[PDB]
Amino acid sequence: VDYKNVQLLSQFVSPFTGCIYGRHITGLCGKKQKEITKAIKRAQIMGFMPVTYKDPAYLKDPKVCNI
Amino acid sequence: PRYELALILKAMQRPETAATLKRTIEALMDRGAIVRDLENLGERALPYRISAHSQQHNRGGYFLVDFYAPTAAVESMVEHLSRDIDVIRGNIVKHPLTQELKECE
Amino acid sequence: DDPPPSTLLKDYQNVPGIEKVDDVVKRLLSLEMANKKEMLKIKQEQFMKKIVANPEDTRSLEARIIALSVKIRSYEEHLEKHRKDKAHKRYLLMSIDQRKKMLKNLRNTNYDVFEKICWGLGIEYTFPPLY
Amino acid sequence: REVLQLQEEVKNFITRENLEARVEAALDSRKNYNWAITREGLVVRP
Amino acid sequence: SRTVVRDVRLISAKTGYGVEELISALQRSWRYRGDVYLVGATNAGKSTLFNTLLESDYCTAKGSEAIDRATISPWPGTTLNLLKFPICNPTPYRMFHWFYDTPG
Amino acid sequence: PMKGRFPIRRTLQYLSQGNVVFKDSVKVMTVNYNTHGELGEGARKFVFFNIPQIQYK
RNA sequence: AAAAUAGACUACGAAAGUGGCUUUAACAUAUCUGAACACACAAUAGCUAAGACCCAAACUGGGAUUAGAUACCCCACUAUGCUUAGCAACAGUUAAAUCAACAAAACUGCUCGCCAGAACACUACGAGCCACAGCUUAAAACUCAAA
Ligand SMILES: [Mg+2]
Ligand SMILES: [Mg+2]
Ligand SMILES: [Mg+2]
Repeated sequence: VDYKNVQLLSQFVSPFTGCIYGRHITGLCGKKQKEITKAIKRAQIMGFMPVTYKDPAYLKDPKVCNI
Repeated sequence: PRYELALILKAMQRPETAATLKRTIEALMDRGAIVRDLENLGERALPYRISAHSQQHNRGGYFLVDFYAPTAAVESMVEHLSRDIDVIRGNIVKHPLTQELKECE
Repeated sequence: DDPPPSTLLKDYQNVPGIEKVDDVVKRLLSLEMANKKEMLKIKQEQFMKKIVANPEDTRSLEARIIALSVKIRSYEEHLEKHRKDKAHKRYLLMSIDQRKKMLKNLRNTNYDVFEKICWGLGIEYTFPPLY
Repeated sequence: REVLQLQEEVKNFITRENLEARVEAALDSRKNYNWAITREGLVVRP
Repeated sequence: SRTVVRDVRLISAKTGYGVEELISALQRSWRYRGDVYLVGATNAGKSTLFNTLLESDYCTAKGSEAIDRATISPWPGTTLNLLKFPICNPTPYRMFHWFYDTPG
Repeated sequence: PMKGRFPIRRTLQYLSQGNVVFKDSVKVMTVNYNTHGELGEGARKFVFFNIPQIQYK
């Protein structure tokens, strides 16, 4: 899980608010949940990922979240 | 150790982008670094408007500079990036490849 | 004194053909481009060669004393800059206490090795106060 | 093996000699670090 | 005006009983400003009190040794050389002067 | 009840059950024993049970 | 300045405590018990010096209200909230009748500290501050058959 892979990290945020999903929604084991969380924050603060919304270019990727 | 510099440069014409890239890599080598690769991720619209050097940016070029630097270099390089006017945002991280995959089986 | 920055890392010092190598790879494989922990490992390896009879045996009391001594040197170097780091102050004071305990045990068990340790690491053993 | 890998790798490093040429080559190339994951755990290359 | 008795305080210079409370009383009021003149009779025990008060926070010490801390001066208009040490003004005079032993 | 393991050791009957009365030559007994190690078990027991009797006599 | 989501996580730290990102240092110890008196921390009161003052706010003023108004609403502004510097443990057991009750199922071993009626009772002979009239500061006797 890399902070530059914004496509993968956008598969774990809310399309309308940009909030990160929890493990009850994502289904990840807690360690990979922590990796995804830290990567998302790193990307957001380093100017790679939007924070208040999901980047529209990635709205049509496979839905891996149970929401 | 091994570091990665993620660089967000100002949306400029090719000669000036080349000049800025040469300048930053020259600074890296001046502070004792061995630059390994330089990769261009592309020119793209910023996720959000970024204010730097009294100018508002909505577009920027993304570059990656892989290098090996002595540990004391990092801080100095950060200061230099704070002074270069063509850089919206530079961040130095420990290279992801050094962090070896944990054995989660 | 610290090891020279040009010294190779402990793990890249016995690899065959390391002397037939380009200068750039030597720099990549030196203490110049590693964090402080490799320099401390090199210090420990040097002291183990200089003091103990069997440098490979690491479970001996003398080995533990040398390791704690290099750790204590690291803590003092750290606290020289972060004067208000109370956690590392606690760690330094504790580590000094256990090194004193190990020195007492070594003195009571092996006096020759005790003298060698005290000379090699520049440690002045002092008897505890009575009250 | 690590040392030999570095023997081969150090050849293609950006020195101060081939600086400008590699800078221009980077400006004439684009790399992509984006890939997607499916519910089947398969990497969907862009 | 006429002689006015402000306080009556029992002390014992040998055991230092009441000396510290005396210092506190002297350093707490507006009216105890200025020079102190330690009058008394011969066997009153003046010298012991002078030695006690000399080695205390009451004195503005510049050195530790009691030889230099106290100075000898001739009494004005006479040749009677007597000891003296400099004292502090009481506390109220910083928010908003010499000691003297006289012949017994 | 009486405190400690094996309180019978602290009874004059046990203390006088000792049968070692040293000749007049013996002045000092030093007893070197190891707290751990099976080979010294008896020695440890010697310290626990019979030293009080030897000293009493 | 302080850190929504993750966090339905329960990790790090001796404790208090720590949850924005990056980088640099960095997370003692191969048996246990053992400090009022040693060294580090930590918290809780109360005063003392200076300093900041957006906002809030005991006290203190002002405005409106029944028929002792709203103690309660509104305005203004203090102390203060801020910033410095100071004053039972440890190892093993679940076998037994577990089992005064109530809590929190009972146990052993080993060590330290502490406990032998009400009574951590009451009382100012006095002492300090004060300076004629007030404030602060106590143990013991004594008594009882209770508590
Ligand atoms: Mg202990
Ligand atoms: Mg206000
Ligand atoms: Mg204890």
